[PDB]
Amino acid sequence: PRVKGGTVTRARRKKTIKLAKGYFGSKHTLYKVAKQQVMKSGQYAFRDRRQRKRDFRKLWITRINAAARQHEMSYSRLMNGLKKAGIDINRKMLSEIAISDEKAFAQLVTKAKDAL
Amino acid sequence: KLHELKPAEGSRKERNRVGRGVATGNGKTSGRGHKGQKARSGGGVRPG
Amino acid sequence: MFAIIETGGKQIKVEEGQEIFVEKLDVNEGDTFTFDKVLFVGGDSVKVGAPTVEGATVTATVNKQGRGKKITVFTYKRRKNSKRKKGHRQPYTKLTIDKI
Amino acid sequence: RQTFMANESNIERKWYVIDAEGQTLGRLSSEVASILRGKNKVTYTPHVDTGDYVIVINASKIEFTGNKETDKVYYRHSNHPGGIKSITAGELRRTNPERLIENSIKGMLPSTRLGEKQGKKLFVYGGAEHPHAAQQPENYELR
Amino acid sequence: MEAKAVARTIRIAPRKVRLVLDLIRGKNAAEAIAILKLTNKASSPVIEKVLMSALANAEHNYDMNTDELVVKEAYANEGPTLKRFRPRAQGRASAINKRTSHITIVVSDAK
Amino acid sequence: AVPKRRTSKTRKNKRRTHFKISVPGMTECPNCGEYKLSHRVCKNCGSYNG
RNA sequence: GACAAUGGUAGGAGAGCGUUCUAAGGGCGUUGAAGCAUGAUCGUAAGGACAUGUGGAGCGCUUAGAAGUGAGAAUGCCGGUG
RNA sequence: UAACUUGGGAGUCAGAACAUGGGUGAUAAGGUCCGUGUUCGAAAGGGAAACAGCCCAGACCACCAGCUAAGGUCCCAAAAU
RNA sequence: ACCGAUAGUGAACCAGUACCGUGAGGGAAAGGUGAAAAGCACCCCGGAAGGGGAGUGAAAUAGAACCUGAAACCGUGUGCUUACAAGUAGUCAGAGCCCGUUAAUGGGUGAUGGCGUGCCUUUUGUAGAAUGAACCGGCGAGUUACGAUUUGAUGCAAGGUU
Repeated sequence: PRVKGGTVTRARRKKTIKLAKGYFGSKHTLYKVAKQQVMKSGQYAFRDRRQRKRDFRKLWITRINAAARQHEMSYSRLMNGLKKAGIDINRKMLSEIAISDEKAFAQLVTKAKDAL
Repeated sequence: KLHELKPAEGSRKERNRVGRGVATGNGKTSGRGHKGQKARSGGGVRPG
Repeated sequence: MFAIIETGGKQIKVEEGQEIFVEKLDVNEGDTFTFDKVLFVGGDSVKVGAPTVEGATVTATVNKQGRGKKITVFTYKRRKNSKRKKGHRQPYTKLTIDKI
Repeated sequence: RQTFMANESNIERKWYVIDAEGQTLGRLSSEVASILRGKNKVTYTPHVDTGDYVIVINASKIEFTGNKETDKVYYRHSNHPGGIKSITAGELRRTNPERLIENSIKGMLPSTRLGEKQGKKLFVYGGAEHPHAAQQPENYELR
Repeated sequence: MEAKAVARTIRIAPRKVRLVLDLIRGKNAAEAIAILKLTNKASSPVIEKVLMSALANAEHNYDMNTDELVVKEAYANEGPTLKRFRPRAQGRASAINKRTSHITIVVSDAK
Repeated sequence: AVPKRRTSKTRKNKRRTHFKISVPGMTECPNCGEYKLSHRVCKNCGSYNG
């Protein structure tokens, strides 16, 4: 028997048009143009998920370095001392300590300076 | 019961259809390769 | 008064009466949990050392065990007919630090 | 998640003044670019400008090493066919002293919308006095 | 309370009419009849007959005094175009569009 | 010379910014009471009488 | 539950979703079916529900069967509109 | 941890650079034709300012965790003025 | 286990007819109000056309250009935002402002900071200045009959089968 294609192509074309809303001009109205930008956004999100871990780890290192220059020391001499002292506190926690509690960062610096 | 029928397990299969999408593995070229005499409609050379 | 605990491969700074989200736990919803590894205690209390301070455990009650919002993993190669789409919902566990 | 970001509300900018009497051009411009950018404090927040205002007095008496007073030429074009101008380093210090220092610092800042608002916090003067006495700029020793 | 009046199958092209409707929009009922009468566009006598009948509905059917009526909404929509042919050189033939618009005037009392 | 590219709705609506007309510049005649153009006669009952 | 494996074109192999029709069974509907529109919903994907508007008489579900069974492009064809 | 044998279905017969052993050319060519490896082809990621073929290294998915490779640590721009 | 108005005969329709060629000849487009015309008496603006009410009907945004009424496209209002800025127009991070959901690690807008030269064909190699696409909708390409061979399944077995 004959099988007229109906209501099945409009349904899957409307999902892609809705996935691209807020775009500029014909990028949110026409189907052939929005389909390509939907595919480009999927490839962009996969690359930016693995790059979000890169640019945040470097953001903490600067804030730690700025807090170390106040005590006559650099970042390279601070993480070497925390190892010989057996501290094992990551960058994310050292960044939130110096911002909130200034007294706590002096105790970690004195222990790391005594380890030489 | 005609409302509960089951064929013998392992006796029936679904045919293959080439040229229907790309995820099937038999899309554009439809299992023929690139240009040549064995890619045009009408077969190729006789084995004789 | 805060503390730094290692729970799911990472480290979190906790406080009394706080809603935190961590990796999946084997405990049931409504029960209690206890973090044994504490790395740093400070704030109002006296400063302590490291890697792990003696005792000073943290107790917390379980609130909910659910899944996050769904994402769509789509990649493709141009001029090469090869694309693949996946989906993902990562489970999590919510706790409330009642005592530090 | 658990990281602190500084918005427009909690930002405090200070005024500093630097003395350029007996210092190298490139060695001085690099440390001033750090003060303008805001990398001196723990609340960096890259997408927001947290730098401080800086003032450089005594723009003259900027020292060069080697044959730089003569062998360093500054080029610029004017979008006209054949129109190209050249000024040596020694002559720029004599006519427009502040321009020699102001361009060496602006060449180290990023060229963005935010990197242009940061370069507007610099005030360079050839003399030994600054007009901005209303504020209270504190002296700063370069390290 | 409102009063509408629509003119359909108006032979004048739509975007030629929208240039004049952007002048009476928001004005009073007295200031709009004068603006339309002292201008020399093609759609001037057409828009005036539509704005005049919209005031006749506001007094006969509805009960309100025309001393303080303002023009609330004015716009022009599309219509069924007419397809024509213009013979050109070397046997070619071009297309000519005899367009059509729908005029709509809405008056109100601001209450 | 033919257009190399299509025209946007943004670029088309920016060009027609100044494609407008102004008010005819009318005044009121204190003989016929109705509006009229300047330096012209009242088109209704009346005359110039300058 | 321990260990190991999971980048991929031409190509080989396996497992699934959806459209129309027939058979048997069992259901829904003028207290409003199909379709159309919107939504912050559920699945590993193809895809599946529900509520609210419009609509005015048909249509799902389970197990098998048979195919004019899936569209983004061929200076593709017809219609409409820039 | 693979090899050989029997049977079913294929695709491919336009290759490129780089290191090296050699013909031809003029110890010319991103030239051309052979031997032996690697990468691309069919390979994302980091480095060489941008740069299929060069150096490091082979992406099942998620994380605002840690340690290294080639290359790097005055500013742009993460780390020694 | 045939089609349901781009389908089925070229033709559901007054079609081998408009129309196109000196001629032999070639050839389309066009179905649907409602159960029943019960097809809007009368009033108002207007020269008319077309409208605003009142009536008919279960429904008139079912009024003969009459069932449902999609997209392209053309408009009328408003909540955020934009006139020193170098843009495959997205993505990740993120203030401020404005709303309140299929109730959950909420929705709309986006000051500013990172990273980023469309898709398909054909190629040793393409952002390519190599090819194709103005846009939207519909239609549009491994099939069936008869033979051969190799696999899975079922019946019987020195027999098996018309």
